[PDB]
Parts: sequence; C-alpha cells; structure tokens
Amino acid sequence: STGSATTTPIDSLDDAYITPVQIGTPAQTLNLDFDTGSSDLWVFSSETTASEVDGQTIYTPSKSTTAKLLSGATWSISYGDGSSSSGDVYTDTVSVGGLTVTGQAVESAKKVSSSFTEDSTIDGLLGLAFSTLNTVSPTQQKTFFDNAKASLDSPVFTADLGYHAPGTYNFGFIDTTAYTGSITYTAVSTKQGFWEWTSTGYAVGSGTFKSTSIDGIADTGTTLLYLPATVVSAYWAQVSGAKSSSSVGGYVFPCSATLPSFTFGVGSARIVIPGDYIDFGPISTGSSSCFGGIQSSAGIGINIFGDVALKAAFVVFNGATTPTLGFASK
Repeated sequence: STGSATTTPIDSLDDAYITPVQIGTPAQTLNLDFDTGSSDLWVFSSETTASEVDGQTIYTPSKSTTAKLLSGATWSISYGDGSSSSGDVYTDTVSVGGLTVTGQAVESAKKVSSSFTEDSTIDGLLGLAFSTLNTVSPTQQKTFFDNAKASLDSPVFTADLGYHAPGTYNFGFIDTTAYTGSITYTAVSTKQGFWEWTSTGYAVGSGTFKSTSIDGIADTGTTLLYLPATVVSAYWAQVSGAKSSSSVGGYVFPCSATLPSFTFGVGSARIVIPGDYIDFGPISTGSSSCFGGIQSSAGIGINIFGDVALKAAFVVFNGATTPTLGFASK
C-alpha cells in the first residue's frame, strides 16, 4: 500500500504545516501537524476542557463506531517550545491520503496548553519519530508509520514541504518526479528516539564550505533551523544590521537587508536554503525589525533541522531495519 497527502502552511510565514487526517467511522477529518520530532498522535476532542478549545475541529470518539477506549491508558507530553497536552486514549481507524491503519492509538486531549488553544488551525499532532518516544502509559503505543510500515510497498515516508506553498507527505514510495539530481542517504542514530543524523558542514551565501560535523534532528514539527552559536553567528555576520536580541529572543535584522543563502552538507552533497526562506517577518506588526529563521540551539541541547532547512529539500525517512535519511535538492 501507499498514501499521499497534501500538507499546507498554516499562515503566510510557514510557521507550521497541517495535513488532513481521517479518524473513525464515519470519518472525522482533523488537520494535524505531522511531527518527525515526536511520537504521539493526539487530538483536540469532545473531552478537551471547553475553555481550552477555540476554533479547532474536535474528534468525538462516541460518534465513531470503530472507536474503542484503551482502558487505563493515559498520556502526557511537553514540547521544546514549552507547550504541552495530556489525556486518555482510544484506538480507532486512521487514514492519511488513502493509507489506512486500523487500531491506531488516538490520544484524546483532556488538557492542552495555551499555545495550542491559541492556534485555531492545528487540531492535533501526528508524530513520526520513533515509537520509543511515545508517552502512552502503561503500554507504549506505536506511531502511525510504525503501524503502517509492514503493509507499505516500501518502509519509508517522504516530506516535501513547500516555501509559502503546499507540499506533500508520501507513505510507502519515493516520487522520483519530486526532486532533482540524486538522493544522498546518510546514517541515523535512533538512540534518542529522533531522526538524528550528522551534517558534514555549511556555507553562508557564496562563501567557502566549512567541513565540520553537525549532529542534529530532522524535525518537521519545528519551524526554524537551530544550529550551534558559532555557525549562527557566522551567518548573521553577513547580514547588515543583524543582531541578537535578548528581549526578542534571537537574531533579528532589518528587512531592508538582503539575506544570504545557507548551505548544509549531506555527505558530499549540498542543500541550499535560499535567503528568502530565512525571513520570518516583523517581530511585531509595523516593526522594521524582522525575525531570523536561523537561530542558536544553545540551551536546547540539540541541533534541529526544522522546516526552514527541510523545505529546501526532498527528504526520505527510511524506516528500513537500519533507518537512514535521504536528502535531495528540488
């Protein structure tokens, strides 16, 4: 089997991407944030505290003839941005782009933090990291990909995120028309439960390539590119007027400035992030100060190849017995 679904930016800045997901019988379609940095499929629901729901579409398990309470099960998660959610668990039928999993753990939110309430466009998350990170207790649950894997034509999924435009998640096949050149594959460590890999270096604009190992994760659920402070400093030093603002919480720059591209290494191959991808607009309405899309990972404890980086590439998440990551230009 295979599946193919369009993923759409939630706003004009590509702050996140939502993908429609069918849950239950009859189908209840929710728009979920596909997150290769986590491993819980959780949704706004009829069980979510009423005051914490503000415009989201909810899953109502009582209206699904295939929903079954996973008795005794609870879940609770926190994310890198300080947001969180928790609740209980049902199993139900879940379909993405024509690909159907029966008995998928669907984690129903009883509580969500303010960040989630305040974002009306995201109805929940669909985690695509390794199932070892899944927070369901007492019995850890498998991700949608893990459940689908054996049925797929090939045990892979791909992320093809758009810049200020829709893109595609495919399951079970590699669309050879979706990228240019060849796909370069690189080793993955699953030791922290992430799609963790080592970039071979970087360049800023037309500058010479710096060979240096950068360990990080391929994370569709993180908006920006978070790299070591040295790398980030080297980038913004090439932008006139750029500075790191503690009050804002990162690098900002005048929008009159031209942003250089940023290149990262995948083995001997090179992915070029165009400068425009690194512009996240005014820090506040009417401000001449713009927020940068490349920021320091210092104090995150890990480097994150988020959407800014991933949307410059066609990315293969290869879930073979020994997982790997593939990157192509497009």
